[PDB]
Amino acid sequence: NVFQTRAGCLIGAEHVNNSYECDIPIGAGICASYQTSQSIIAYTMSLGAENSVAYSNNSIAIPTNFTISVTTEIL
Amino acid sequence: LIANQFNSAIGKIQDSLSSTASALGKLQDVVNQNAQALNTLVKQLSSNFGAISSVLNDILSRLDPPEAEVQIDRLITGRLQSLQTYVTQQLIRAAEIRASANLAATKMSECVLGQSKRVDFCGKGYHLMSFPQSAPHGVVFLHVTYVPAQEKNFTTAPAICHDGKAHFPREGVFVSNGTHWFVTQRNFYEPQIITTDNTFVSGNCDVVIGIVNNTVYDPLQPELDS
Amino acid sequence: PVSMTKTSVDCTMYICGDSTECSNLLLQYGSFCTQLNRALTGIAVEQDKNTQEVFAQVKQIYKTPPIKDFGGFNFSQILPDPSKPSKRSFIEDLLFNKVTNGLTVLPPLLTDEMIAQYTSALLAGTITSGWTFGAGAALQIPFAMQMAYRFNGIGVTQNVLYENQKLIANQFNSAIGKIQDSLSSTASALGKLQDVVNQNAQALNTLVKQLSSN
Amino acid sequence: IRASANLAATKMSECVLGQSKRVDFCGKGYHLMSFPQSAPHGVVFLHVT
Repeated sequence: NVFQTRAGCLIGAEHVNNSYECDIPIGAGICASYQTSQSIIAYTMSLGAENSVAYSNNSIAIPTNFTISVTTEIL
Repeated sequence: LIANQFNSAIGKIQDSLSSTASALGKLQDVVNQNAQALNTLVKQLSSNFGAISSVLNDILSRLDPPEAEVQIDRLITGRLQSLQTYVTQQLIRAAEIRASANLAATKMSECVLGQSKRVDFCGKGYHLMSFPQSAPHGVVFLHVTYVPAQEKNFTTAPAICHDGKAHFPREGVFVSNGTHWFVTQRNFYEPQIITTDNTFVSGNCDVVIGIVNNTVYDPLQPELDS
Repeated sequence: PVSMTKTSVDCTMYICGDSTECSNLLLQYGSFCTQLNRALTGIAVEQDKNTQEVFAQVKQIYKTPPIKDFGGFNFSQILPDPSKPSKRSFIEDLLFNKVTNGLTVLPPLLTDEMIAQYTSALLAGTITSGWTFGAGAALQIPFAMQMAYRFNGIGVTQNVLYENQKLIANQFNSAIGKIQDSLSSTASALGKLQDVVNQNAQALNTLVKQLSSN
Repeated sequence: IRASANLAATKMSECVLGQSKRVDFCGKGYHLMSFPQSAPHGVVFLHVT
């Protein structure tokens, strides 16, 4: 019921072996969030899915259809 | 097809703005800060700073001047400090906004009145155009960006040679569906027959690494054949 | 330079350490504790929006394939080291070696362990997927070609690359090699970063030393 | 610092994720590509020109 960080001591949250995006930052890559019956979990920050490209000295990948998109940006 | 995507693209923005508040964090932020800046400035007026009261009219009403200056001076040096802290804060924050402003202006110039190639200076992906919109104390852009979607593996080769002479592409690369060989442009598969209009001779086979034997088509020979 | 040290200071115990009589008087001065603790905290969070923006710019952490047949180019210097306990690259290790109350120091949100992963990712996207992976889904493309592309970017026809491949490789591979030695001997080559840390400790010492004046 | 941060952020975007033509913005010479490397509190690029 008590977790220990390289950033400090945490009370009232559960360490989880899983990994997720950072909902609330803590420190040293530990982030806390509220989730499933439900409680507060804290865990190692995740950095997106690990992906590998199939490189090879004679292999290329070419798009064949395309998507327009519209993204906001505020200043 | 592009039309519907663009039309569909805009529509999702309305939803992306109608429901969630987090999108306008930045503008809604700077307004919040100044509120605290003001409130903290206003709240200071009630601090006594060590004098016997906080009301300047009271301290006068209760004392004749000669020791009032002992009291009032305590307020003056108190509040007078409180301003220049607030001012310096505003000055510091002032610079940040302008840094955003000049970035905005440039991000308006290079991204609206033109078309940039500075990747991720106009939203993720290749940039096509951009539309601005008004906003309280700020501006909101709408980058319209092209993004490749559906991809396919292909067996490529940097160069092909046909008569000893090596042939390279003019625009695009060489790909093969496994059986035939095609040259195609480099951002949208569109196989074209490999021909002397697409290529240009240089050197000979045995120097370039990884060249493949093949045959380049000639437009003229069939014409001459007639 | 990218980020300072997320410093913070307890106003109350720094001014009136463990004395209500002192702490009583400070209560007259209103909210100067409230601002400063807000002021510094404002700095602290920014010191992570900083790092989050320089590095966290690729969605998926890529990673190179096991082989290293990149047309002749030896990237062993800059790719991460699995043998080495730390998940870093060789040249990075030089950089780590080259850089040396009432006042807490909040540790940075990201760690050098994680930071190395992004710089592993970007160094994997560029090495393999050309420059596409910035725009969209990463596309593999033989590294020799990517140069041939990038030559067209500077107005030089593809043919000079392939006809000069091996010659370029040694030039490139050699070019990296000088970096190790250039950084190895010239310790002072990182004056910029070293200055940032020095400046901040400079202030803190000045901040502490002020207590000993009446 | 944030000024340097943004300047870094722009470089990592323009100078790494793609290839820029802003002369003398990616190391003296025509720019080819650029790899980044981590560093304490900071970033180091390798502009390949």
